[PDB]
Amino acid sequence: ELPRPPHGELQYLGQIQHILRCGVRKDDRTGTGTLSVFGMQARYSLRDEFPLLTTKRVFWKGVLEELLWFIKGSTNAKELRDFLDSLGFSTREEGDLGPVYGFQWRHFGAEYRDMESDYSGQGVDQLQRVIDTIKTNPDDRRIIMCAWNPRDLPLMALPPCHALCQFYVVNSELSCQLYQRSGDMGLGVPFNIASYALLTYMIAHITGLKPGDFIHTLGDAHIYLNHIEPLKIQLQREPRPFPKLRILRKVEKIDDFKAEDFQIEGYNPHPTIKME
Amino acid sequence: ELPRPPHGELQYLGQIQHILRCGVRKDDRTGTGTLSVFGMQARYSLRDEFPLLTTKRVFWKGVLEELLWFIKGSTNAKELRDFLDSLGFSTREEGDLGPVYGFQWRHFGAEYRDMESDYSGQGVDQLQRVIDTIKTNPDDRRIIMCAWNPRDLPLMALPPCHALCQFYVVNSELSCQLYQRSGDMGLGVPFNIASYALLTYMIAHITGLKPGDFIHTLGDAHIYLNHIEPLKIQLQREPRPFPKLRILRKVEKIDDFKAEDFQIEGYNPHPTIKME
Repeated sequence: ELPRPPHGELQYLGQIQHILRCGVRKDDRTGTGTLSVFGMQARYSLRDEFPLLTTKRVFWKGVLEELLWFIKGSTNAKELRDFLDSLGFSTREEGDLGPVYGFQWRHFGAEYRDMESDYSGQGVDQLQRVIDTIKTNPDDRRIIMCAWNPRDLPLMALPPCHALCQFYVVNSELSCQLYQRSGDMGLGVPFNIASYALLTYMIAHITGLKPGDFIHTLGDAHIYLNHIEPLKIQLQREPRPFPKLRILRKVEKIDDFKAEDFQIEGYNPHPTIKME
Repeated sequence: ELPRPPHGELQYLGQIQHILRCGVRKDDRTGTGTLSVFGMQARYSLRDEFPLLTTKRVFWKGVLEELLWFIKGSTNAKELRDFLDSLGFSTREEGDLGPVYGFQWRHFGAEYRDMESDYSGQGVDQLQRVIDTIKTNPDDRRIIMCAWNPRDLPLMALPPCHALCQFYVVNSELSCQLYQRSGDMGLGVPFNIASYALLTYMIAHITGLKPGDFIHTLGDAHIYLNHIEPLKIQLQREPRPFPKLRILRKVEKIDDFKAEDFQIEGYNPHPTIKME
């Protein structure tokens, strides 16, 4: 879902508990019920640990592979659902998603042609722009990259982003705040926490900084009715110490990171939970 | 600065105290020193009270008059500082600010001509769009309006916003979350709290909802070195009960609110503090 001292995981569990006791019933787009709270934040340190949640096994290899696909700016689904309605027959066969996802991170606003076209120098590269500013002005308060839900792009002019990520630099540490307009607490939030924390380590590595904190803010923080019973069970589990993330080579540019450059260590989560 | 149970004010004072003890030295744009913390949030109820801070007298009449000017979409400064460098001689005489401030709330992206031109139907009206969506789909998670620092608009393509405001509706209550990329804790934050809370009441009134909560999130939350001594003094003051805000007529449209439609009641703040 990345476009579409007390243990830090206690924040997450406390937020689950708060939505369960205090959330109000509210329908999503499809008319499916949620318990919802408006406005929440949590901070997770990245210093010498990596916030892969331990109360359930998080799909780390999937976090990593989806982020690397976003970074590459891909619109080929094969390299890796109402917006599909706006695609032609021929093109959604072959896996062409149109100008969506990492296309906005790397080529925001470029005239789209096809998923095998050459978009070098076309549109705003938000990602490289973030990295260049970290290097030219670390005090900058504008070090911001947004992601859109693909469904929204042709829906209106100036469509609101889904997520905005702000970076912040001080004492040679890089920190990241991700504000998401809505957050599926059971499924999306853990995956997103790992995803933006991983991006934070990648760019700290290339800019020669140290990871600092990851802050997650959310608008409509919600639990799907279906997820209530498994989440109640996850709450009674005790967090284990966060693992470490180790980058195994010196890497010079963002586009040069490969999935096997990363190693997670000392990850001992509780068993997987399947959320509908 | 709107484009450019325990008392809720305790949040604010606690945030001041945290920056004082835990903030790190960081320079702003001009090379002026701050104490800074990355990532902060506070919630203020709007139910039957209005969060005009009481530990110092807040300039309420100024909050009100600036918001009404933004709402009108004005670029005439007379109707009410590095970006001034990009203005011609003739035009910054007569008070023409160019396509800046409420121009983005009411005519985002319209080709600018002059501050007395007629922009009806030109560009995206973010404000009316927020109100129309509250009325057509209250569950919408996309009820978002952004504001830009005028300095940033011609600085780059796709310039990051300064503030994003998200609205949220449930049980016929309207709530608002304002995320600002940087927040001047001494001067801007109190004024902004009152400003977005006032906007929240105005739109709740026109959409027939009730005000709910106002949530303030900030990126780089900072105290100017100069403000440290007066803020230390403000901290030792005890908050008085928040006042009420009373709207004195039934008003049908956003553009129809006049400054004398509002009355603040039972406001008994501590004395004014002048922050440099």
